[PDB]
Amino acid sequence: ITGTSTVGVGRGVLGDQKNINTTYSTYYYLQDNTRGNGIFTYDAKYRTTLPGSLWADADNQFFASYDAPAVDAHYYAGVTYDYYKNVHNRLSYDGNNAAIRSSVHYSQGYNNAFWNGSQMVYGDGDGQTFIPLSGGIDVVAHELTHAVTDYTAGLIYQNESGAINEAISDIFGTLVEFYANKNPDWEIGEDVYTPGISGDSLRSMSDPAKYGDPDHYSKRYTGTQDNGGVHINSGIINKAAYLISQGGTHYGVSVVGIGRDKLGKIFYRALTQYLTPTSNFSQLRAAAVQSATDLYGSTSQEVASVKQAFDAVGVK
Ligand SMILES: N[C@@H](CCCC[NH3+])C(=O)O
Ligand SMILES: [Ca+2]
Ligand SMILES: [Ca+2]
Ligand SMILES: [Ca+2]
Ligand SMILES: [Ca+2]
Ligand SMILES: [Zn+2]
Repeated sequence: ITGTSTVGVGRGVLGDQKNINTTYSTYYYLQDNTRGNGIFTYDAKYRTTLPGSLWADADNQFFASYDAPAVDAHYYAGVTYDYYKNVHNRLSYDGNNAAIRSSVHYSQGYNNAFWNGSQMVYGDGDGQTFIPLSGGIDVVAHELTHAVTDYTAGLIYQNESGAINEAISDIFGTLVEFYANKNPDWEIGEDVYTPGISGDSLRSMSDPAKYGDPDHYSKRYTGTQDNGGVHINSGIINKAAYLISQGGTHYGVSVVGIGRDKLGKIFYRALTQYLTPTSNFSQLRAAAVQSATDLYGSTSQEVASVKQAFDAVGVK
């Protein structure tokens, strides 16, 4: 809508207060004009039609329980936009300031979130497996990172290319979580998964095997479930990324950590300059090595650590 840019206040899924950029035209809409072509948040109203209605509020205060998923989808889309712009000089997911659209209250009891090729979509969860999924900054950033991938490497969502696609979303989801710097970790979805169980998550990057996922290429899944294991085999790449950043010894192979900022630079460059729709794990290794070489030099610690990490997870 056309209107006056303003600032509302609300509470997110976890009960935390935050300011949100809104637009006033009769109602206060969840439309943030301060970032690119805008960030727009919609109410799917428990239906599956998308996007639904641009979120309208009478008083610019978003403290109702029903408001909470919208507040977080809107706010965390803004944080993710800021990460890509400030850290990587990327303007929105297409690099041309495309409008970011999100819908909340998708379906009833829907235990997932996704990028549908055009926008973000968040279920409310069933209250036992998940609470509303936009409460997880890593979840929001994971899904928006699929949009970045769509416009860059375009990794096909099946088998090894698909597992790279997934790992890229977990990596940048996590780096956005660290950027915002509120309870950051190397776990995925911990803020919204299983409200009745403390200390668990959907996936772990530091120890993928904790949730049944492979941490070495020898343990890769080659069945047909989950588009050939895209959320399973992502563990192999997540583990490599974790090792590059944090270091460690894994199956007896030692990796010197280079930190999360350099991890982000290396993987962003690989994603945007070297990866292609059909890239496999071996080709990801080559892309990461080339990226680290460009940024830091062939004799650098950074290049050595990329090689060690991929060696540690059995990817040559
Ligand atoms: N995003 C993961 C799991 C999230 C919710 C599981 N019910 C997947 O789609 O496989
Ligand atoms: Ca209100
Ligand atoms: Ca966290
Ligand atoms: Ca996390
Ligand atoms: Ca939990
Ligand atoms: Zn994903």
